[PDB]
Amino acid sequence: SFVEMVDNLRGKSGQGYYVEMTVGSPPQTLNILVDTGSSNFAVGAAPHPFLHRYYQRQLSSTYRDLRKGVYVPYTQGKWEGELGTDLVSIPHGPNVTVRANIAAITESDKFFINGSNWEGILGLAYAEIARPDDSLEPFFDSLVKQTHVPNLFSLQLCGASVGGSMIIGGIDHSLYTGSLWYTPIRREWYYEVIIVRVEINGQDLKMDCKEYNYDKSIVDSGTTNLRLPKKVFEAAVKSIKAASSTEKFPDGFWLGEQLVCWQAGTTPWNIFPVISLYLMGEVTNQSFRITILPQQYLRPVEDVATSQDDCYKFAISQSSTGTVMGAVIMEGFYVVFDRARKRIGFAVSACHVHDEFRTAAVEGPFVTLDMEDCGYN
Ligand SMILES: CC(C)c1cccc(CNC[C@@H](O)[C@@H]2C[C@H](C)CCCCCCCCC(=O)N(C)[C@@H](C)C(=O)N2)c1
Repeated sequence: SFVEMVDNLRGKSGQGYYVEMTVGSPPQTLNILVDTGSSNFAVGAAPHPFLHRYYQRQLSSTYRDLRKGVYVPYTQGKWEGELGTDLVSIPHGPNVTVRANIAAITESDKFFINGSNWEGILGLAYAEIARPDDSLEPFFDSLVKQTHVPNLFSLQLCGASVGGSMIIGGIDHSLYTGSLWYTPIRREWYYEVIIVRVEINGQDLKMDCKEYNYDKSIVDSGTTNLRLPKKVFEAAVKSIKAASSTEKFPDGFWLGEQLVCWQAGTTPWNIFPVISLYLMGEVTNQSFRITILPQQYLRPVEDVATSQDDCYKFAISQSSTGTVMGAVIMEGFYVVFDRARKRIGFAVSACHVHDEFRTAAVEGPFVTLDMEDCGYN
């Protein structure tokens, strides 16, 4: 009965995707950000300027203090709080309740977003990257251990304000078209994968494939942009600039600072290239590719002034901690986090991104020799 979970996600562009949950007894309702790039389940538990509400431990008869502190420093943003446990349920999810670890956030810095509508975060990655250490069992692990929910979930993140689905315990076939293509989870900490080739408008970037995964490549719904290692970022930007060199953009645009606008409905999509990321496949010397359209990496932003022009931000940025296939990359694709079989699947989503003469795609099989050499050690 996955139909009950279809459309259970909501969000605002650049502010993540959240799902409704309840914690404690009696049930306290909170919207929680869905993040495959971390492994801690945490909720605001003290007043904060941007919080419409928060978790009140004193009002929960099932709350249990773990008498231990915790803090989590993300690439951007961080919080600290107190560990404990409580009963948790997902209204638009499995019909079960489970006792899970919960970090009550007491202090935070550039974490919560003004008027986002979510008050917590659900880290869906593995125990290896949980704070304070891997002995703090992540929410999904508790769920699978305490119930009969199968060990996998899928995410259908949709663009344009935004919505989507998190299917807990399986794959819902009505949410995608064509075939699902799988890439191995390299190691169970982040959802780490290996990129074996990159092309822009069909042109090979021709880099040592190790550069694509320096120092790792991950699938992260908690990160907005496609983030690339310095060397790859430079090559990609250089290529994208050349392709769109018939227009002029502030240098701040390419740094993800300044935004660019065009007369409503005149965005020159054709001048921006498609980006193909090839991922390691399931059989020997076999890979497959996912093609990204500019409608994905040119994130639409609300016109700070007069909403008369379509404005966008460059959603590709430089990284010093490996490639990050963030939300703009996942949008338009149905992504299966098959923990049980240590693989991540991709297929064209039912809510795929449109373009007049081009289309996002997941295509295979491709032959690719020596893919093992693409992983960084
Ligand atoms: C938690 C540990 C394991 C960790 C340390 C370092 C990197 C990572 C990789 N995943 C990062 C991810 O978990 C982390 C999650 C966010 C703070 C959650 C709150 C904001 C969500 C909506 C705005 C997103 C803007 C954005 O792209 N951010 C805010 C990137 C930059 C980022 O950081 N995201 C994990």
